[PDB]
Parts: sequence; C-alpha cells; structure tokens
Amino acid sequence: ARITHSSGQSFEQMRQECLQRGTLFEDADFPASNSSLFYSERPQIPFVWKRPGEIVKNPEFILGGATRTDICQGELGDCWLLAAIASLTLNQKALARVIPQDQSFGPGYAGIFHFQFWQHSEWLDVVIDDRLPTFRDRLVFLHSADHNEFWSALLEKAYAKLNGSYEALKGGSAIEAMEDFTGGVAETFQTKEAPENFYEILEKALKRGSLLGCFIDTRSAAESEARTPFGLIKGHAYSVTGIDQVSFRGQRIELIRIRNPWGQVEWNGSWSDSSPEWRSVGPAEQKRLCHTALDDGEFWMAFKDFKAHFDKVEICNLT
Amino acid sequence: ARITHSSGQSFEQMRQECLQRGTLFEDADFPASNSSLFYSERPQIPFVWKRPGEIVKNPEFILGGATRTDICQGELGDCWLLAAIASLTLNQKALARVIPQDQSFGPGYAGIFHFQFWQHSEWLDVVIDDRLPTFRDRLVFLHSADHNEFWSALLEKAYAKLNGSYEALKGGSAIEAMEDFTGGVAETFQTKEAPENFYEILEKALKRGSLLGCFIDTRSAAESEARTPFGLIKGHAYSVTGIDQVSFRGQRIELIRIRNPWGQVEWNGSWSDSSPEWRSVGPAEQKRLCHTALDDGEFWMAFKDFKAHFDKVEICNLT
Ligand SMILES: [Ca+2]
Ligand SMILES: [Ca+2]
Ligand SMILES: [Ca+2]
Ligand SMILES: [Ca+2]
Ligand SMILES: [Ca+2]
Repeated sequence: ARITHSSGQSFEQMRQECLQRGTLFEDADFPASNSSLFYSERPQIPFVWKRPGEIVKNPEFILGGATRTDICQGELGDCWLLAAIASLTLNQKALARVIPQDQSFGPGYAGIFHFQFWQHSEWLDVVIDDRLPTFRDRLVFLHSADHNEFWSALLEKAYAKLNGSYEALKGGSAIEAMEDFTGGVAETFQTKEAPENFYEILEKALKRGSLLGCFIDTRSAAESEARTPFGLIKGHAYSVTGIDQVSFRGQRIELIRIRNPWGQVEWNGSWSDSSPEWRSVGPAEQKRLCHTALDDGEFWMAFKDFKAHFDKVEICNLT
Repeated sequence: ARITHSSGQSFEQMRQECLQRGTLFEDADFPASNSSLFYSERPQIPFVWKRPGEIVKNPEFILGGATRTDICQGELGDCWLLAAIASLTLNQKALARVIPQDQSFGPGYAGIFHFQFWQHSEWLDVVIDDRLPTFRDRLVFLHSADHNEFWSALLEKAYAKLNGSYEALKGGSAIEAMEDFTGGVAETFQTKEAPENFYEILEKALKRGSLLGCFIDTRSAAESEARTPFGLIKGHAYSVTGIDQVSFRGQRIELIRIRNPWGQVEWNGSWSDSSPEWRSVGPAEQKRLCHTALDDGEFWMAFKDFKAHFDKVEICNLT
C-alpha cells in the first residue's frame, strides 16, 4: 500500500518522528487553511481548524464501532461519499482496508491519521493531520452522532485531500467513492427495468459484502435535493443497508432497508418508522428486522414501493 | 411608519387576531420555506425552521441591552448589514427607531415581531414571524453571543424579507444598510487621502451618534474575505465603535476602535488585545477604554496603522 506523502516518509516514520520530538504532525501537503476548504471563493465565516482534543475533552477515533450511525452529513454536498462510507461499514473487513488498525488518541497519538483509497489502479496510503474545520466549536462537515467520535470526520478529510479540497467533494457519484473503497467496478441497475430476480440479486450482493446505493433521478438541476411529499430526497445518494422479509396479511412481503447519509429525514409511507404496518408485526420479528422509531435516516420500504419511487441502484462488489 | 403587508393589516392587528384565536403568526409574505432562504438553490442540508421557543427553553428578545456583542455573524456574507447594526447599537435613540419598543416573549407574545427601515422617503414597517432557520438545533445565520437572545437574528430575518430572501443579503453596501437604519446622508473618506483634520471628524461623528464603518479594498472578488498577515479581512465591512487618545511612553497616540461583525478574529499588531503596548498603560486608562483580552471581534489600533491598512471609511450622519 504505496506512500504518497511529498516527504516520501511513511505514516509510521512521520508519526514516530513527532512522538520522539514531542510535537503534533502538521501536514505540509494539505494545510489547515482556506485553500483546503474552498477553491472557487473564500468562505464567508471564520473557520478555525481544530484537533479533536481541542474540540472535546476526550476524543476517540472509533467509539462503539465504526458504524453507519456515525455518518451524519455536514454542510457539504457529498451525500455520494458518505452513502459509500455507510455502505462500507456493513463489511467489517472492507472497512479495515480503508481504515488501518490501531488508530486512536491514546498512547501512540501524534496528531496523524491515515486511510487507504483505491486510485487509479492501485492502493494509496493517504496520510493526514487531525486538524478539522470548525465553526462555533463545532464540526461543519461530516460528524458522528456521538460528538466524541472522529473517524468519519477524518476519513472525509482524507478523501477531501484526495480530491484537492473539501469543495471538490460537492456533487459526485456514489460509484466514484464505492470504487475508491473497493477497487471494484460498479454496476448500475435501473429500477423499473430490472431483472425478474432483482430482489435476489440485491439480497445476495448485500450478503457477500458488496456496497449498495440507490437514488432518485433529478429531471433538471432545479430539482436537486427536493424533498418529495413521501419524505424522500431527489438527486441524493442513499445507502442500501438491508434486504429482508416479513409476513403481512399472511403473505410474505419483500422489504428493503435504505439510509439517508444526512442521518435523518425519512420515507413516510408503508413500513416507515411509525406506519400502521408495524402494529401487526410481533416483537420477535420486529427485533430481527431491528425496527425502531428514530429519525436516524434509516427506514424500511416495501421493495415494490422502492422500485417505484427510486430510479437507480448501484452495486459495487469487493475484491 | 408605513404598513407593508399584503393583508393591509397592522402589526398590532395581526397580533391581536393571533392571540384572539390562541395561535402563532405565520407570515404569508415571507414563508418559512426555501424560497425565503435561497434562489439558486437548495441547501445541501435540512434546515428546519424553528420559533425561538422550539430552539431554547426560555427565549428572550433583548438581554443585557441590545448591544454590538449581540451581533455574531452566521453562515452568510452580510458583514455590511451586521457592521451597520453594530454601529447602530451605539446610538440608542437611533436603534429604538429601527426596533419598536415593547417586544418580548412575555404576555402578548404571538410569534410576531416587526422592525422599521428607511426606504428612500418613508420608514417601512416590516413584520415577520419568528420562525428562524436552524440546523442541528442551532441558528445558522445571525445570532447573539447569548444563545437565549433573538432580537438581532430577528432583525436580520426582517431585513432579509425586505430584500426577498436570505441569499439576497450575500454581498452588499455598508452605506446602504446604515442609511436604511437612520435616514441620514452618507459620507465616504479615502483613508490615505483624507483631510489633515480627519481624526476629529471621526471623533465628532462617533460622539454625534453617527454610524461609521471601514473596510479594505478588494482587487479581485477572488480576494473577497482573504486575511492579511495582520489578521484583517479584506472586502469585509467593519464597524468603527470607539475613538480615543491615550498617552504611552511619553507621546500621545491617537487610538481608534474597530469591530469585526463575525464577533471574532482580530488585528495582530500594536495595541491588539495581547499586544505589549498595553503594559505601558495605567489601569485607570485601561478600564476607561474597556481594554480586555478576548476574541470579541473588537479591538483597538493606533490611528496611524488604521490609515495604513484600511482603505475606506464610511460615515452615515443624521446631523
Ligand atoms: Ca461509532
Ligand atoms: Ca429510522
Ligand atoms: Ca444583549
Ligand atoms: Ca486565505
Ligand atoms: Ca477583542
């Protein structure tokens, strides 16, 4: 997994230098300054770059696992990246490949973190300092639901460095991030002209750890990010996170679980969090599907309704 | 003060009608919706509109007075308007003409406020409902340093209404806002080529209750909001909030006081907060000038250096 830092130095070497000298790592290739935020204009607010220790008393890299509940979009149009990350978290092992072991703020910590991305035919080590964009003592971009947790915020920073700025992450394709996390090639399915066995294709893809996404087509640039009356977002990358079934009126009903990378704002029809359908599903069956009422961005849908409401599904296999 | 609402009704009439029915006022002319936020478009993130009661438990309109410390800019390039508001706060009679007298969340509260702006030949009375943009339970745009204080956030909303949207306020003229708050006649001075009597003109103007701003020239529009090594923001409207002489190492140095509408990020050099100049200064002259070290936005500088680094000074005189 190839060194890409301009020093030519390795993540462990640079880390070890800092520990010996007793300083924190400052990244010479992606500085904590305005050009790493935006290229098209300076920001209108006083951004202050801060290490996680300067943000909370007790920072932690991973806390309670690196999970999809840790992907909450900030003020950046990178729904496509984060949906890819949330999808990546369903495979512990595809995740360990993008996120090298034993990173923390405990012993060994020198202000330096590293992540692995697949670019162009290869696996790059991308090294960062943990100084993050803040405003009013808060992260502005990607944050975990738990404000003591920084792995998602750092991964996004590393990915922003990959693309030269945070602004370059505005608008993209889930496939781009999916490929960058896996080194696979993404297949696009088109929701209303999908094979007869489309459900089985997704079930089996999810089971072997493939990254699944889906989205609603936007007819015009005017329609981007429009909330439909059903509580869905147009032109917005969602993670497909579950494929399952329940008995309803004594029939098997094919369900699909979807996650908004915002971490909130959800479907409001059949099998949504507070819909009537659930009152006639018992507690065992319901605990198995992990159904709860929470505005966490994750909801179930009937696969039939999913196909009708969404327009595209992407599958990216691991290898 | 001219009625401006499509209903033809006054502030008092809509207010009495609302508490007659036991409801909260929704403004037909400036709805809590995207049209009121942007015009090319949407936010990349779900702003929810919340009344101050839904944001904070004990909301209040004014607290500790309506002062310039209540003007901390949010995520919007309306420094020009904010610099003007802060300037306005130093003349309490002028400020009362923009902000009607008995507004609060106490008895008679009905989700309805109003402000008054001079538009060319008449004062306009501009009514709003107090639904304000928030994201992650925090106001996004203008907010007081005290989170339970909403007058300035409200003023900015109402001023956004006057201009059609919150986006309308991105970029603007400080003289325009100063004249809208006062009805006075503007006066621009070029700092480098000003009268050999300029310091007194400013002192007289500030004492007179006039509004004063200052700013540095933008070469490019791509230079807008760039920082100097001295910690000033280019293309950025400041309020001039104090003029005062002090004695220091034998001479008398003319000092000027300036405030960033960010409420944060200040001058670096001589006479800055944590500059050594102050030590040579008695504690009796220190607490007259209100010298403290805190990231106020607000700072003193030596008049020579003010001329040296700022380009234009705008005064809005009532007399
Ligand atoms: Ca976690
Ligand atoms: Ca949910
Ligand atoms: Ca106050
Ligand atoms: Ca800069
Ligand atoms: Ca200060």
